[PDB]
Amino acid sequence: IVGGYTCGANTVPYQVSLNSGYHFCGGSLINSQWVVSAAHCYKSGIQVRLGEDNINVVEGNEQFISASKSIVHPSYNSNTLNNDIMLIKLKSAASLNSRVASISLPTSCASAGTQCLISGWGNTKSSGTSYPDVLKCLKAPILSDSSCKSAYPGQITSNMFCAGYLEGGKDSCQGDSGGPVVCSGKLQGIVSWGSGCAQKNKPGVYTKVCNYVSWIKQTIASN
Ligand SMILES: NC(=[NH2+])c1cc2c(I)cccc2s1
Ligand SMILES: [Ca+2]
Repeated sequence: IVGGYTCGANTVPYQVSLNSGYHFCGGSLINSQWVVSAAHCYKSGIQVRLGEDNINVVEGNEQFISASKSIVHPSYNSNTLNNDIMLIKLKSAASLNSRVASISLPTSCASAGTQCLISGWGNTKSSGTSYPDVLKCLKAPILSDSSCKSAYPGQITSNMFCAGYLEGGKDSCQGDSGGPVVCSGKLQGIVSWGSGCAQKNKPGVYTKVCNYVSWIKQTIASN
């Protein structure tokens, strides 16, 4: 996250870190046994870490659970990143408490202008590499599809939306992939892609979760 701030330990209780020997993507806990993240974060051998704040230090509120299975969306296209969402089932059901909570799925899509909260342990420099050990947060509004489409002509589908600042400066970045974009208490997006980080006229692009709620609900009830 570039131009964001330290969240504070366990203030984003639904945030997850996917680890395959190191942190590689973020994710969201939607219920005791399931996590949603980005399909481009797909890896075999994932361990989900809940109640994290500093990922290099065991502070006492963590739960490390291995995934029993991963389901990438049936129509995910790794070339355009269209339908960049994946569900991960845990081997054991997590113990929810004040530091580990699930986020709710949306009932409808959000409007351009709605302010959202984006969080993750990704890179914090636009030009450079600086990886934080504590969670970073960023408040950013959803942008209109027109400004999203003009920034990225022929690359935006109806399953993607942009959020951020066209002037640059604040944005999600690599290492944040799979993480949550929560607006009004609902998980509305997943960190998917962008052209560099915090660049001017290059906002972040997020998976539009409101379009996958039936697929998520149907898939988790059958697995
Ligand atoms: N501009 C952005 N918000 C992003 C940039 C990236 C990059 I570069 C890699 C992976 C994910 C993301 S999100
Ligand atoms: Ca830790």
